[PDB]
Amino acid sequence: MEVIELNKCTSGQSFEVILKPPSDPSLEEIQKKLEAAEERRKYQEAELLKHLAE
Amino acid sequence: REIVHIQAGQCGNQIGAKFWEVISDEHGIDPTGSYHGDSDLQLERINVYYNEATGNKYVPRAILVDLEPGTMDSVRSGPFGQIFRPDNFVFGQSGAGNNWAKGHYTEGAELVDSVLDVVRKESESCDCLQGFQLTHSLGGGTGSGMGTLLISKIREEYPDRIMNTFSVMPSPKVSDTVVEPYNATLSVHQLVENTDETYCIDNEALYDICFRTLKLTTPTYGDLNHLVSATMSGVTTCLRFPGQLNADLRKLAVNMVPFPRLHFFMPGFAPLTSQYRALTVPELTQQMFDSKNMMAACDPRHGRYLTVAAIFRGRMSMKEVDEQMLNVQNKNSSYFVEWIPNNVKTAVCDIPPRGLKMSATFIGNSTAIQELFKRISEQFTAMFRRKAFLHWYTGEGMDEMEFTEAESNMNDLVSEYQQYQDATA
Amino acid sequence: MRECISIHVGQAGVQIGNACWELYCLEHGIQPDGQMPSDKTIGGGDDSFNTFFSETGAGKHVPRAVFVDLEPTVIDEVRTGTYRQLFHPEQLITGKEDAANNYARGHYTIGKEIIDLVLDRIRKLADQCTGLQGFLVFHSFGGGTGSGFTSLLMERLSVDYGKKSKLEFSIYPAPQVSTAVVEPYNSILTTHTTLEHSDCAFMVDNEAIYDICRRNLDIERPTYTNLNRLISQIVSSITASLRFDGALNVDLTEFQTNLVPYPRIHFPLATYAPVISAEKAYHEQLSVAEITNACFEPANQMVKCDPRHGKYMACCLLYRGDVVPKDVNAAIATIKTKRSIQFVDWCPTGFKVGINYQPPTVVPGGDLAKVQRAVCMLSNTTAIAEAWARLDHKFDLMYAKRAFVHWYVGEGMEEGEFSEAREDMAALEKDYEEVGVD
Amino acid sequence: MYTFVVRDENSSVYAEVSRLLLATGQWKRLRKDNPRFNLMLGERNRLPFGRLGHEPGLVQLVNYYRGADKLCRKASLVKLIKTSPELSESCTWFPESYVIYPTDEREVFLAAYNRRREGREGNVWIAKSSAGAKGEGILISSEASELLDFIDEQGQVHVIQKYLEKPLLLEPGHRKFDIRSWVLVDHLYNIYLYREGVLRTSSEPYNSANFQDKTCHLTNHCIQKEYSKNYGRYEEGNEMFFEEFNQYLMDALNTTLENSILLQIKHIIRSCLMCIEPAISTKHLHYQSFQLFGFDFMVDEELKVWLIEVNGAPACAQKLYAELCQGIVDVAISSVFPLATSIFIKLHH
Ligand SMILES: Nc1nc2c(ncn2[C@@H]2O[C@H](COP(=O)(O)OP(=O)(O)OP(=O)(O)O)[C@@H](O)[C@H]2O)c(=O)[nH]1
Ligand SMILES: Nc1ncnc2c1ncn2[C@@H]1O[C@H](COP(=O)(O)OP(=O)(O)CP(=O)(O)O)[C@@H](O)[C@H]1O
Ligand SMILES: Nc1nc2c(ncn2[C@@H]2O[C@H](COP(=O)(O)OP(=O)(O)O)[C@@H](O)[C@H]2O)c(=O)[nH]1
Ligand SMILES: COc1cccc(-c2cc(NCc3ccc4c(c3)OCO4)nc(N)n2)c1
Ligand SMILES: [Ca+2]
Ligand SMILES: [Ca+2]
Ligand SMILES: [Ca+2]
Ligand SMILES: [Ca+2]
Ligand SMILES: [Mg+2]
Ligand SMILES: [Mg+2]
Ligand SMILES: [Mg+2]
Repeated sequence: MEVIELNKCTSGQSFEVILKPPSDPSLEEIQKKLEAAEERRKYQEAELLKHLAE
Repeated sequence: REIVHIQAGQCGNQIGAKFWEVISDEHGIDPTGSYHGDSDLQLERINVYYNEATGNKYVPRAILVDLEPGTMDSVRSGPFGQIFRPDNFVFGQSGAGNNWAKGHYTEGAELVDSVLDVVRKESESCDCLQGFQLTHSLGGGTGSGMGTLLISKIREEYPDRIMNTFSVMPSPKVSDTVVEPYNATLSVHQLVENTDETYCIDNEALYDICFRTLKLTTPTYGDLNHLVSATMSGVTTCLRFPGQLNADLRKLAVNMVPFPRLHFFMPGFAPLTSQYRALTVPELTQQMFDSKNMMAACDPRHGRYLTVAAIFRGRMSMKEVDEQMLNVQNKNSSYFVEWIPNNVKTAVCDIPPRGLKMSATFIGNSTAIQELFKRISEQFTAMFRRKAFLHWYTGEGMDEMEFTEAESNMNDLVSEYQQYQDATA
Repeated sequence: MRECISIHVGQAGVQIGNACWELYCLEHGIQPDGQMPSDKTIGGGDDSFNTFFSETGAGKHVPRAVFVDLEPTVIDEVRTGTYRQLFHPEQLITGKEDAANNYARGHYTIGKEIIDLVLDRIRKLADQCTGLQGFLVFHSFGGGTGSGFTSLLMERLSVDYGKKSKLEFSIYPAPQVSTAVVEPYNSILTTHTTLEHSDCAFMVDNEAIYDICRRNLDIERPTYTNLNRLISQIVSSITASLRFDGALNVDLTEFQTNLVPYPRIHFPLATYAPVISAEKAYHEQLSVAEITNACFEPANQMVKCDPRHGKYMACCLLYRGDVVPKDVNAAIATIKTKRSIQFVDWCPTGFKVGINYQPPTVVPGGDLAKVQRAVCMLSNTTAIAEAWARLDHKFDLMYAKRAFVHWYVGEGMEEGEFSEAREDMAALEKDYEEVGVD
Repeated sequence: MYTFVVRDENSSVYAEVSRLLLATGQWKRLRKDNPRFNLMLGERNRLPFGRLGHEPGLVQLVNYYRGADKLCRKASLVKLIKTSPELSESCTWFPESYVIYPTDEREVFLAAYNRRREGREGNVWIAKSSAGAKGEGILISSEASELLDFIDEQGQVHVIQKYLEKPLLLEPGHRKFDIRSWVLVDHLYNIYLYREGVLRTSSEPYNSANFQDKTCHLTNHCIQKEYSKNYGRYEEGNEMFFEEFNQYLMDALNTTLENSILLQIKHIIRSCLMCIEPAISTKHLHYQSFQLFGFDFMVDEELKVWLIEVNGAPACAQKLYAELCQGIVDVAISSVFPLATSIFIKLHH
């Protein structure tokens, strides 16, 4: 059970004690998929407004 | 977040009026529109249902519709009659004679445009419009026929706003005409497609309650509307009064409607009133789950609950409500779907309704509501297989196939309800 | 000195942010007006508390914070609150209608109409950062804004700030304090899309805070106020090493280094002791060993699980107030003998420790009693996978019937993002099992 | 009333426990996967322990101890004994045993094997598994390598255990036997031993040189009911209860069952279950556990008791299902969920 890397100061101290040793997507493809879901919405609203026109 | 209220037809306007009587008294506003209350909580969420006007007065955000002036002359006459902005009285003269076709296609179409003009002028003066609510019956002509017509027109102008209704179902025990099953079936199909929440207020249940338990020998439309106004207030308190809920019409819809077409709730209320004995919290909860307190004449035990919501009003132990609510769920856990986890949600508001120190409002989305549609559907076919009374409708332009489809659509709805009643994990 | 910017998203994130910054001020001696009498470097400086506050020519100390809700009711209470003077308006951002507990409405529909603005108000703070470290993002799993908009934000911070660290403080959903049944959906979708954009996330199960508040504060039905002041004490001890002189976890990088060997598995379990009621007029103050061994009772954890039936990968102990290294080793030695603390074979069986001598500061009039010494333990144990399992199960149940799915599709999402996201946590749940069983 | 579910249909014991609880009038059974339960009677493998104790306002209890497999699976049983100071390399009641993989103890085993070959000691041995049911995959040789290749014959792990050459043999018959004891641990880690046990007899006469014989040596209930002529002669079902075994020892050997054996049994039970108490106790957990264990022993001719194994999903003897299952309810269940002498010996600690 070793103690190591003891660093201290006026606010406190720190250390480590060992008990035993071991044995991203684009900008354009985001704001495209934000846009691919915007049109999926406007298509659903168009089918409604088309339905209501019927 | 403002709401726009519409009441159409005789029934729609008289329950609508009682609603404004009730909450206007709860928020402390007098029949003149002048506030004279004791608490600031009465006014914090007053913009939901009231426009603030010159000189400190509050005017309901309400539109009154009928195809004849009879009862809207009576509304203007009633207790809180002069509370309503007079421009919002919109009426024809010929009446609809209990005819869905007249309200939806001929007499009503002539007037619908005028109504939505008032809708627009209330909306334009809305910081952020939250949605609409309608009060109406489904067995007459104006509230049914025209009412569902306006809803279709409102979904066209405001396709992304919530549309909820308080809908009175017709029952023979409280019948005006024999054609009611026709008008109600034609309306239900409209409500299936273009509303987010419909509170099924069955005049059968309202009758049974008024006579069996309240022991009133001969119930009047007034006695049945006392139950409606108390429930309409109980439901609307999640928004009308400041909890520490961030209650939004859309949000509430999201948390109670698992499938778009299955948005027909059974209302309930406790204690049932027409006394002084304080009511225990254990007694409040066991009553609201008993079918005898249901406004929809269906047994909850021949179906299963998709979602539930319980509103408790008054000063009580939020720990005793949690205790006994979670208790009833196990007296009845066979009747809650197991594939929607934690589908029973509870809300509390400190201010009670006038006359009772403690109250509870029950909002249930049960697959047992099909019993109501099966009932309407049988009465419908009983006459339609003989084309009885159809001449009243075919004379206004409709064809038999519009009837066949409307019948088919709700037999479909009933089937959809029983798909999820047998379904398991 | 290197700055860190906090971002609070949705109701839960904002209200918690409010509670944390309240405490930060009490700790650093900052007043509700932004004035720090004990600060002598007027209008500037590179102290360690300057990592979280900036200074104005007039001596004002301003949080490097950004609040954002899609509806104004909650951030309005901040703009009228006790610390109204602390923030300046450009930091508080409000929409008009919220995401209604709908991940799709928060991420796609309402998200895209406000994402550019938020990022602009974020960069108005990073432009005053000499050497920026990264971000600490507060948000709920269940809210539609908390889940939906956060994942959109975290996606574009990884491009507009690709080299900066991002730590999460996430509220895992509990039905005892929640009025929403679709929260399992929202939590799965946000975790899946956020996972490879967060370097380290501390998740707090409201269930655990609730029962802690009930058990050890004897408050019968806790409020959000009860829950948040306790939550911020934990958060406070976790960030204290960034705001104070020290040698451990002085940089958001050290959080991943000391606590996260495999990137996907970056959800450390937090345990905190002691929680004592302020109504208990006076109390037998607990030793070092008593509070340190309390770090292994599941009843003090932020997520209820059983670390005996998992294996550890890393462990920090962050004592606050009045502790000395030798009383800690005394405690640690006694604990190994009586507890089941198994580490993965490819990692040391050790404890990184940090002490700051300032005792825990507590809100005047709060529900927490002042203590002489407290500790927060940060354990990366595989046993936290229990929380994923619970969530994933409730997800399987509803989705098998497609319940509530129409609400998300109607806002633009595709039914496939559901199974795509559920497949991810299927891998995550098995990644944990690979690491912590034989 | 109280709520419970059933997720192990093939469980002989908790079958009557469920039925006896229904007759209470205070317990309601629900479907297998309804989560609003007060009691779970769960599956034997992959029981979802992580899903319990998270239902608001419902105290949950389950009939299994997470972590108990480290005692009820022979490979980990051995590892638990030699690795734990509480039991130790130095363990007098557990046979010499080694875990061998087809971490591994292959040549620590033959080391001890020829130290016995050397000195003419009995180099009796046997290799085992928890995988083979119905007495399948057993092998009692006297030379070392004949089993090591029968071991890697198959792809799963098998322990190698010193076989007990000099067992105590009842008369008339010169027959072998093993003793099964049922122990119940409730939610507070009270160790309750069932006063009734069973001797799972062999009806063969025992033969030292003839380990060819499948049934001369192995005593469990199925290997002598479908592999042996002599099933049922001396006692019904190759099952002798504690009253007869006591009187026989009295008449035959001038001693008692308590003195000669039961004291050692109670010592082994409590020694094993408290070795692991820190790793499985549910004292301060959000859910609580109990579990019925079946402890199997053997007695050599010096009246010394040896532990052979521990079983986690155990079956009872058909005469006592009524008395035992009733005791579970009184102690493990209604102790937590109360209603409107004792058959157990408390092993205190
Ligand atoms: N700990 C804690 N949890 C909260 C708090 N507020 C809300 N929650 C939890 O978060 C969930 C609700 O999410 P919200 O944060 O309110 O939703 P949102 O982020 O504002 O997004 P919207 O859906 O648009 O309103 C519930 O499960 C609550 O339990 C809070 O102040 N503290
Ligand atoms: N070291 C040993 N010496 C002598 N006999 C032994 C022995 N190990 C095992 N046996 C014999 O093997 C028989 C059964 O072995 P074991 O009980 O371990 O298999 P098992 O677990 O599949 C049956 P159950 O599950 O019903 O207890 C015992 O009755 C015992 O007589
Ligand atoms: N509860 C209630 N129902 C009513 C009332 N008036 C009418 N109804 C119902 O509606 C039917 C009559 O429809 P009505 O409202 O007059 O239709 P409309 O006026 O033409 O739109 C009957 O079946 C009644 O049950 C009322 O005041 N209260
Ligand atoms: C015209 O239509 C209206 C007008 C006003 C209110 C409602 C309404 C109330 C309600 N109350 C129960 C409830 C559920 C979840 C909750 C909750 C309260 O508090 C937080 O989470 N539920 C629903 N679905 N609609 C409908
Ligand atoms: Ca005309
Ligand atoms: Ca016009
Ligand atoms: Ca300074
Ligand atoms: Ca990154
Ligand atoms: Mg009429
Ligand atoms: Mg919100
Ligand atoms: Mg076995």
